[PDB]
Amino acid sequence: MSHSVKIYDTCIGCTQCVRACPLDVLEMVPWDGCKAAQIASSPRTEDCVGCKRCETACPTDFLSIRVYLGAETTRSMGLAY
Amino acid sequence: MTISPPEREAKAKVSVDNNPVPTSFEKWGKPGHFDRTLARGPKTTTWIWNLHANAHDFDSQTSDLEDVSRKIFSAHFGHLAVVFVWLSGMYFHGAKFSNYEGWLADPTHIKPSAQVVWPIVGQGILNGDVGGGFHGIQITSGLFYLWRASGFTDSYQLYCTAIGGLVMAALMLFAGWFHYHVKAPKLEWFQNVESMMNHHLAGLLGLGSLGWAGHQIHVSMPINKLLDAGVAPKDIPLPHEFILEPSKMAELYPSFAQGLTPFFTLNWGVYSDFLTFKGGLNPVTGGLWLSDTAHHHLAIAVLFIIAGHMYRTNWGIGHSMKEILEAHKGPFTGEGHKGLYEILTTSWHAQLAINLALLGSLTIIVAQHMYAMPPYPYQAIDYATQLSLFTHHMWIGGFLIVGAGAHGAIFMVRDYDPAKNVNNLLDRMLRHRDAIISHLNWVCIFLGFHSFGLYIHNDTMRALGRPQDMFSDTAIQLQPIFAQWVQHLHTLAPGATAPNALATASYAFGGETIAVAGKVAMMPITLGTADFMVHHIHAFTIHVTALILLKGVLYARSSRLVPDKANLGFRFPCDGPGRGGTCQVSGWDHVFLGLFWMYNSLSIVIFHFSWKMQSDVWGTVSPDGSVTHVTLGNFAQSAITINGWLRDFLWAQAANVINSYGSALSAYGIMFLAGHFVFAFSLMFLFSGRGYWQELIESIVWAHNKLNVAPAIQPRALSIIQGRAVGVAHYLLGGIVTTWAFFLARSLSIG
Amino acid sequence: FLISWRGYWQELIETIVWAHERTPLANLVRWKDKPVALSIVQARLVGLAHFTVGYVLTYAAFLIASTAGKFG
Amino acid sequence: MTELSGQPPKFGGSTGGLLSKANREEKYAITWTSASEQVFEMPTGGAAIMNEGENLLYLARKEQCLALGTQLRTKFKPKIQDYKIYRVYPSGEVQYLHPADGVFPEKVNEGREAQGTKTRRIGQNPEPVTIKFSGKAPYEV
Amino acid sequence: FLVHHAIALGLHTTALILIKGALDARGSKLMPDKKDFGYSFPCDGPGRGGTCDISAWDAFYLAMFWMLNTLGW
Amino acid sequence: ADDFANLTPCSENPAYLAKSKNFLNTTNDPNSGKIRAERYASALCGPEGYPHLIVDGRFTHAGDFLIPSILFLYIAGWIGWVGRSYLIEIRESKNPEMQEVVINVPLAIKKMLGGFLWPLAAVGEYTSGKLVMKDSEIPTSPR
Amino acid sequence: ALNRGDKVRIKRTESYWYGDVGTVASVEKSGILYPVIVRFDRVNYNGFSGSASGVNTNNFAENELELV
Amino acid sequence: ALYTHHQYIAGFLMVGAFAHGAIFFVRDYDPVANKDNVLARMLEHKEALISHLSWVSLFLGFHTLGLYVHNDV
Ligand code: CLA
Ligand code: CLA
Ligand code: CLA
Ligand code: CLA
Ligand code: CLA
Ligand code: CLA
Ligand SMILES: CCCCCCCCCCCCCCCC(=O)OC[C@H](COP(=O)(O)OC[C@@H](O)CO)OC(=O)CCCCCCCCCCCCCCC
Ligand SMILES: CC1=C(/C=C/C(C)=C/C=C/C(C)=C/C=C/C=C(C)/C=C/C=C(C)/C=C/C2=C(C)CCCC2(C)C)C(C)(C)CCC1
Ligand code: SF4
Ligand code: SF4
Ligand code: SF4
Ligand SMILES: [Cl-]
Repeated sequence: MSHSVKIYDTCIGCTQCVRACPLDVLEMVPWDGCKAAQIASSPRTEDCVGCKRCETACPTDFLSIRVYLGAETTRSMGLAY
Repeated sequence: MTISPPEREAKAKVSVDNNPVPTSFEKWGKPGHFDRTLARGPKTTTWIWNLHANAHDFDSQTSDLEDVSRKIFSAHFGHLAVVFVWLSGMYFHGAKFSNYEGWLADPTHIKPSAQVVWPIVGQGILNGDVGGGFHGIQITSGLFYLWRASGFTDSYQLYCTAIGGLVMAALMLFAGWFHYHVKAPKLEWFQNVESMMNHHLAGLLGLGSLGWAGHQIHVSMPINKLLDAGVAPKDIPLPHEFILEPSKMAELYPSFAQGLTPFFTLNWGVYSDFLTFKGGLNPVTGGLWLSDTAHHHLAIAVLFIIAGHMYRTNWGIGHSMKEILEAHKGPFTGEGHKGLYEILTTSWHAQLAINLALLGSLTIIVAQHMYAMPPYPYQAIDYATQLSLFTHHMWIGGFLIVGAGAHGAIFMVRDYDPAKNVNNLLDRMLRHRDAIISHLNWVCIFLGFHSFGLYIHNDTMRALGRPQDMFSDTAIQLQPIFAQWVQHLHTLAPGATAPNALATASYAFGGETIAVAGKVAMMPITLGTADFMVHHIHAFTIHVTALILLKGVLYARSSRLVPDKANLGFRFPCDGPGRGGTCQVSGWDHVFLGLFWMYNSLSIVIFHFSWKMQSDVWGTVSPDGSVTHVTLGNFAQSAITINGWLRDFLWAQAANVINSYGSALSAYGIMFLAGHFVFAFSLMFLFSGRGYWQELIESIVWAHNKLNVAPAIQPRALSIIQGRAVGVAHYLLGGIVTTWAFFLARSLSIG
Repeated sequence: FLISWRGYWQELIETIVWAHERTPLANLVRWKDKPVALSIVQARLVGLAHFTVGYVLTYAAFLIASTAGKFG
Repeated sequence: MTELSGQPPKFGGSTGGLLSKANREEKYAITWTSASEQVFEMPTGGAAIMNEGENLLYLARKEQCLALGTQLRTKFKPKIQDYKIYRVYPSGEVQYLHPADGVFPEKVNEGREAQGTKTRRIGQNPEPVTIKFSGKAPYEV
Repeated sequence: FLVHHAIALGLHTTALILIKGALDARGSKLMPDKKDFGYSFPCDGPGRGGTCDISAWDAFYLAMFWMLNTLGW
Repeated sequence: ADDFANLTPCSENPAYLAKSKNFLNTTNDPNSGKIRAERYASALCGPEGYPHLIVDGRFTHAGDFLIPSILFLYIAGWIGWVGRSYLIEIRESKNPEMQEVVINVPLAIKKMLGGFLWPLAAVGEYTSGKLVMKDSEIPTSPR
Repeated sequence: ALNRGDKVRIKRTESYWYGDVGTVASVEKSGILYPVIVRFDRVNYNGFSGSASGVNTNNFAENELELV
Repeated sequence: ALYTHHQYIAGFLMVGAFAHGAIFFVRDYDPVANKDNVLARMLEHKEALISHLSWVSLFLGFHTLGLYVHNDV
């Protein structure tokens, strides 16, 4: 199920999305496309709820991290019951 | 270094800073200075709206609790200045633009009027003939009645009151300036809650009613006794002539012959000439007895002055509020009130929530008390004045209550410390808020089904031609048995459980039908199945408003959906479309929904009041005594169905507002249409969303770019929270203005 | 549905879910589908559906009844 | 993963805690070492007391554990950056979740494989008509 | 005359909503990739200023009110 | 010869006369109703006696919509032109936004005064390039 | 070929400033995908709802700019 | 009843027509094959269309409401 979280090559490696994410969906991995030498990654999208905090945080001209809401699970619906 | 007085510490708990904030006009020319985010510069039009949204948010402006307290103190001064200007304008318009003396000479055959419209573009039709050749707008504030009760006779006295009100406003304004800029009290000064409370109970409330009892005994009561006997206002001596001639006071009240000796020697009984306890209403004017009110204010002065001693300040005797709080803790509540004294002395929003709740409740109490115990002369004759004051105090109370919920939520977000609240009342309520809110939800559903559901059942039964299956006094009766029993107990109180009371506290509980002039002042108000149903509707709507607002407060920190909501703030749109969508989780949004539901509740309350008073109370009495009510006692059979409320209440009584054109009440029909318009207008903001409007602004901005007229402050659609604020503000304004026009036109047209 | 948006209802439904899971006798029964608040788009659509049904039925009853009682 | 240790925080109980899901579906655990007995905000409402030494707490959701973790690492005098978050299944199986490779994700780390990476801008996604009657959206290709 | 201009206002505003929705359904500046999100979706979150009722489906939903208003008139 | 046969001049309508002999005073002048009964008599009324206006374009009713149209369009052109020139001038003052919220009263009054020649300045900016900007030099959204 | 203070028009279709012009602030060293840092007078939409302003800087590749 | 019936049906049909035009643009529109034709040229100047629809709606609304309110007062 889960949502989809894509990271595009306009990433500047500021990591603000990872710090904003309240469910630990994102990581920083080494890259060579930007000065910061790091790119955001979404290795745990099965826990992603889709609150869009990462997108709120992204500074690049139109987001370099994009959350497309998809199939809804109890983890993705933020359910505690 | 402005004007520096000596000291004035009086060896007290006073502690001020001599001159913390200097006076200057430069920050006037820099709009947005109080917020760091706005002092930079407006790049989008959002900056503009924010400039108004955070003006009084002193917490987000500075972190010094002392500076916030000083700001609040000086703003209180400025607010009292505004209210003094308003009241002085009221007295000035009564002095130089009202028919108060002509009304005083013949109150029955004239209508209270102030404010003369200037004859232009045809608006001169609004100067309707109120009596004695006077043409103007009829006022429903009831200022003339308060003035006759006070003992006013000449316009020059009202003009002196207006001049004094302007001077008092200047005093409050200067005091605010002086106490924020020059001598600014330290934080330690505001935290003397025992001192403040002793003073407010003793000096503010007690001495106030003491001085007003003095004025009523010396000025109000004798002038009103001479007016009720018909001595005419031109022949009654000035108020001071009773102080200069104690024989004139003894001739009206022989008790004044014995002097102050009955007071000092506890011989109070001889004071029966002006300190009375009759209970009912004045036969000549329909208001309360001014001697009863003087004795009342006297006893209230006594009680409040005495109460102003419980708390401890500098002299050892008294009470420590922290001690009384910490003492109260039981087996169900862990540590009870341990920590409440600390939050009620360092958090402004806590005091504000408590005070807003109690003040709104008190204003509702004031409406419900002033309608049935009319305290002013000739008030009950004027059904417009009565209805207007009732609905006004209702709305004020409801708004204050919604604000109370708001600031409870704000406290929870901003000033809540879990270390200072461990296993106390607040902690345990947060620990079982799920239980609380789920049960309140169930009670709300039970009330909706068992109040409005009764109306739906009755509509369906009557439509099917099955009146015997309806809920009504003539079928399946739902008698308000307990309220009827309490009414009966009230009726039997004088002479029995109230020996020294001559009459009942309020004739709405039962008894004779007190009637002044051709109209009925007050008579018993029977209660039946329709009253049962309306009262349980009231219960339902009040419980739903409480559910919304209490849920807003209890979950402002967190929920199972949003566990870190406290970090998001009191006021924020959402936390994303994720988790299924999290729109309106903030405390602010709960206030936003509670606004609509309080509007719903109070609309029903005032509709109930208007219809019940027009059906079973107000009317014309005959020389034989026959009572023909305004709408012929139609409440019992019509107010039990929704179609009855739509036809016999709304549709029927709307006939005056719609036919008001070409007459003095035409502005009421105009404002009727205007309120409908603004209500409809609000639905655009409430039903839509910011994204569409911003995208449309994109094309409009492109058209501006095409002709090079694009503004540097980029147009941005209203923020989500602002969209809702605009929506709710216009919804409330439109609906309330509609019913304001409806009520005023209907009540002024029925004579 | 149009005015009041979704998160407030999801929190209320969570209180109701807790109320059910802790009420004995009712605890014998459990939902096959987890109760949740209506989605955002679903809310818009359901609110519009009520708006339109009420719109059409109100005006139809008015038109028909007025023209029939008056007979043109 | 193995067994989890730690003392439950001093707490009298709330209505906001675990429900039937915890036993029927899944649960989450957060462990942390504290320097003293200190009060902290319970993500399910109320104030609790963490103990000196090890503390294990069971919560209903991963986001609740992560909110508690941010509170631990941001609101305490000596900051607590020691908390570990696990997913607990009713079979007794425990799954280590956070922080993944022993290092917080905000900072880069070697041995991490990029996922969700797209070697183009947003504006370089294909047109939906070019992919209709597949099952994919322009971000999935 | 007056009701015919009310009718013209209603037709034009309903057409404006529907046409703005259709022409911005592929993308705008708030959502330059909106075609990747389909005709109907909840929103784009509270970021970038806030994006309530961003989809073209929302434009349909808003236009329905104006159609009903026009037909009322 | 027989145009607008469903209307008759207000001086010939009996309903208009019966209503105008009771016209209400508009200001403090007690002859404003008579002034109305005099002035409105020249236009076309109808069965109800209320004057009807003809925006058809014929000059016999040039005062019904043509003259007011000219007046309004002049005033609105003045307003928009002076506001636009104020905006353009301010744009190159290093901080245009602050001067948009805090008005530059000297420049503002100066631009307002020079607004009586706004159609001439409009034509002059059209013939140059100050009025209309080129599309490829304007921001647009994706298609 | 782009130097500091060059006025360049934006050619990125999804860019907020497509069709708008910005000044070049710096050109980062080679090896980077989008080196040209551009500052704009007009802020974009960046920010949480209710925020005062937004971002006025972004990185681009040279072929995504047009020299003015 | 028949007039009201058919007019309401017409309103629903019109709204649905524009809604499915939007759905076309979202799901089926091809820019390369429709390149430079009238269909694509409608998107090319979409800001002009939307802005002039806004202007005609504002024109009509302002002035029809103004005449109505003048007559009412
Ligand atoms: C010549 C008089 C004067 C001068 C120049 C100043 C100067 C200043 N005051 Mg001060 N003050 C004054 C009178 C004055 N005050 C009075 C009479 C009061 C009592 C209410 C106060 C109480 C006070 C407080 C509590 C605070 C200030 C603050 C400030 C500074 C912020 C600038 C500002 O106010 O923004 C511009 C303000 C305006 C343009 C005012 C517009 C009108 C407002 C919006 C509502 C008017 C209500 C009115 C005051 C009530 C009575 C009116 C009634 C009679 C009709 C500033 C340097 C603030 C500060 O410290 O800055 C951080 C602050 O917190 N003053
Ligand atoms: C008996 C002493 C006394 C009295 C009369 C008051 C009265 C008042 N206080 Mg105060 N207070 C006191 C002691 C007193 N306080 C002490 C000791 C403290 C320290 C703990 C405080 C700290 C405190 C705070 C923090 C605040 C108040 C505020 C207020 C006002 C709010 C109530 C109101 O609006 O009602 C109606 C208002 C009026 C009727 C105004 C007329 C009263 C005038 C201004 C004073 C009376 C004149 C003087 C006594 C002489 C006249 C009487 C004499 C001729 C017989 C009010 C006028 C609030 C405020 O600032 O309001 C602006 C506020 O924020 N008080
Ligand atoms: C269920 C308990 C309860 C209830 C029913 C109330 C209800 C009420 N309180 Mg109270 N309060 C409580 C608990 C409660 N309080 C406790 C435990 C404390 C001890 C901390 C206080 C101390 C407190 C004070 C000091 C005052 C009140 C006042 C009031 C009345 C305000 C009416 C109003 O707003 O009109 C208009 C408002 C006024 C006429 C006066 C306003 C006084 C200021 C503006 C508010 C208090 C300022 C605050 C103490 C500042 C310090 C807090 C922090 C910054 C350190 C109201 C009926 C006020 C009052 O007048 O009492 C009669 C007031 O003076 N409360
Ligand atoms: C003693 C009462 C009291 C006190 C002092 C406060 C104090 C405060 N409130 Mg509160 N509140 C109150 C009553 C009170 N409120 C009531 C009665 C309600 C219910 C409506 C609320 C609900 C509430 C909310 C929802 C919020 C606050 C907020 C705030 C803070 C910001 C002030 C502000 O709004 O900025 C400046 C004030 C304005 C911009 C008001 C102008 C807009 C008004 C509503 C238009 C009304 C129009 C008019 C009445 C009628 C129409 C006429 C028109 C055509 C001219 C501030 C510390 C805000 C906050 O952030 O808290 C920290 C906020 O979110 N309050
Ligand atoms: C007429 C309009 C309307 C109606 C009927 C409702 C209905 C309801 N609202 Mg609501 N609301 C409205 C307008 C309305 N709202 C608007 C405009 C807003 C925006 C401000 C809100 C926002 C709002 C909030 C924030 C909340 C509510 C709440 C509630 C519920 C209260 C509980 C209750 O009354 O028990 C049930 C009553 C009913 C269901 C009414 C209908 C009952 C009929 C008479 C019986 C029907 C018989 C049978 C079932 C028919 C079946 C047909 C068959 C073919 C199957 C209730 C279901 C509160 C709540 O949830 O309380 C628990 C709450 O929190 N409303
Ligand atoms: C009676 C309710 C109402 C009103 C007045 C409006 C008004 C408007 N809508 Mg709207 N709408 C409504 C309900 C309403 N809507 C509802 C319920 C929905 C569904 C949610 C929508 C959804 C909607 C959409 C999606 C769109 C509109 C559009 C428009 C604008 C069309 C242009 C026009 O009418 O000409 C001119 C405008 C008017 C006549 C209205 C302004 C009237 C005021 C009184 C003029 C005078 C200004 C006033 C004096 C300001 C001073 C305030 C001060 C006194 C406090 C217009 C401003 C379209 C648009 O934006 O047009 C470009 C558009 O896209 N509406
Ligand atoms: C007609 C009235 C119908 C209500 C009668 C049944 C009461 C319902 C709840 C029973 C317990 C509450 C009464 C004891 C009051 C009481 O305080 O009991 C005692 C106990 C706490 O008392 P303590 O021993 O802690 O006292 C020390 C205090 O200082 C605590 O700070 O309360 C509780 O156990 C918590 C539950 C109370 C919350 C229950 C309220 C539920 C809302 C119901 C509303 C009914 C409407 C009433 C009309 C006005
Ligand atoms: C007058 C007259 C006449 C004439 C007529 C005419 C000529 C007309 C026409 C008319 C017309 C001409 C009309 C129209 C209408 C239109 C419309 C109604 C539209 C539309 C569209 C839509 C709705 C949609 C679209 C779309 C989109 C959105 C995108 C994609 C594509 C499509 C298409 C899908 C005659 C001589 C004969 C006779 C006498 C009279
Ligand atoms: S949408 Fe929310 S949960 Fe998903 S990756 Fe972004 S911040 Fe994390
Ligand atoms: S916020 Fe955006 S630019 Fe920054 S690291 Fe995350 S994806 Fe990259
Ligand atoms: S629709 Fe608006 S309020 Fe709702 S989640 Fe989306 S952005 Fe937030
Ligand atoms: Cl009925």
